Amino acid sequence: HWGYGKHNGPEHWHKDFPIAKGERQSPVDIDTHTAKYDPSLKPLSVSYDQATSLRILNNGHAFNVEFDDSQDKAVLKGGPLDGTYRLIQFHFHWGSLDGQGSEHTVDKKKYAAELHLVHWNTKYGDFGKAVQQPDGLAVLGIFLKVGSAKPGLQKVVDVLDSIKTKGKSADFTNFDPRGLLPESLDYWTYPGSLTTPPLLECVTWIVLKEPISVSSEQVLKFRKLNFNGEGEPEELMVDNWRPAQPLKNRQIKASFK
Ligand SMILES: NS(=O)(=O)/N=C1\NCc2ccccc2N1
Ligand SMILES: [Zn+2]
Repeated sequence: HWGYGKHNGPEHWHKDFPIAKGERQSPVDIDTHTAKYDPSLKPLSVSYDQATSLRILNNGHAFNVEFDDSQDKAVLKGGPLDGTYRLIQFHFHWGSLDGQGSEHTVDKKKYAAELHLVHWNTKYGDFGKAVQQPDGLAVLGIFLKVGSAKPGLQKVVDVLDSIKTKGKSADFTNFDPRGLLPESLDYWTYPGSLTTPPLLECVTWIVLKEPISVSSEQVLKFRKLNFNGEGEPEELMVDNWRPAQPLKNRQIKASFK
């Protein structure tokens, strides 16, 4: 089954998921000089004050923090988006070393990690129907660099010891995702895909320009997670990122001049 190793990683995914070679795959390199400021982009609106987190799960590929999405609690609106997109989960991608780990790159620069806040378009009723639509999803991507600790991340770091292996979960109520955001909401946007199988081309990507800083100790704890299940040989959960894919017939737009 798919993963990030030499025998099941990104270069192999196309055999089971032919869309891997499609026309709007993600991630991409963001060439900052070619991206064009779009004065038509409406203001972006991140409304996370009523977010209701539920649980944290090691799914064998990353860890997901899951939210109650049965009502408009935590939503993303504005920017390139029409209507309202509900937060369903967030997760990260990260490296074995601080010099890699992000999926998107900025003028070919790799960050140490990348946070994905995944949202679905409420016009389609449920996530499963949304991922059959070209405008079904919006993912807010945030780069992580190593420097000072991010206080709003520490509650995540401290629960990781309880979900070390694939299939383990833990209660994760009362987590506030506002604590994961940088100061600025300046962003780049483009149409793309999920970056893990099934690689569905449903996503409006919104990638923030400003990274958050996390401490070396915080990212080191990500790297102590395991891809394997309990009782199986230990394989550290590191380098769970897909590299940049061809931009093809797309333009990246900037919200800022
Ligand atoms: N890295 S990503 O683009 O968020 N990929 C994702 N997100 C959420 C999801 C849900 C179900 C199946 C696959 C995926 N893949
Ligand atoms: Zn992701």
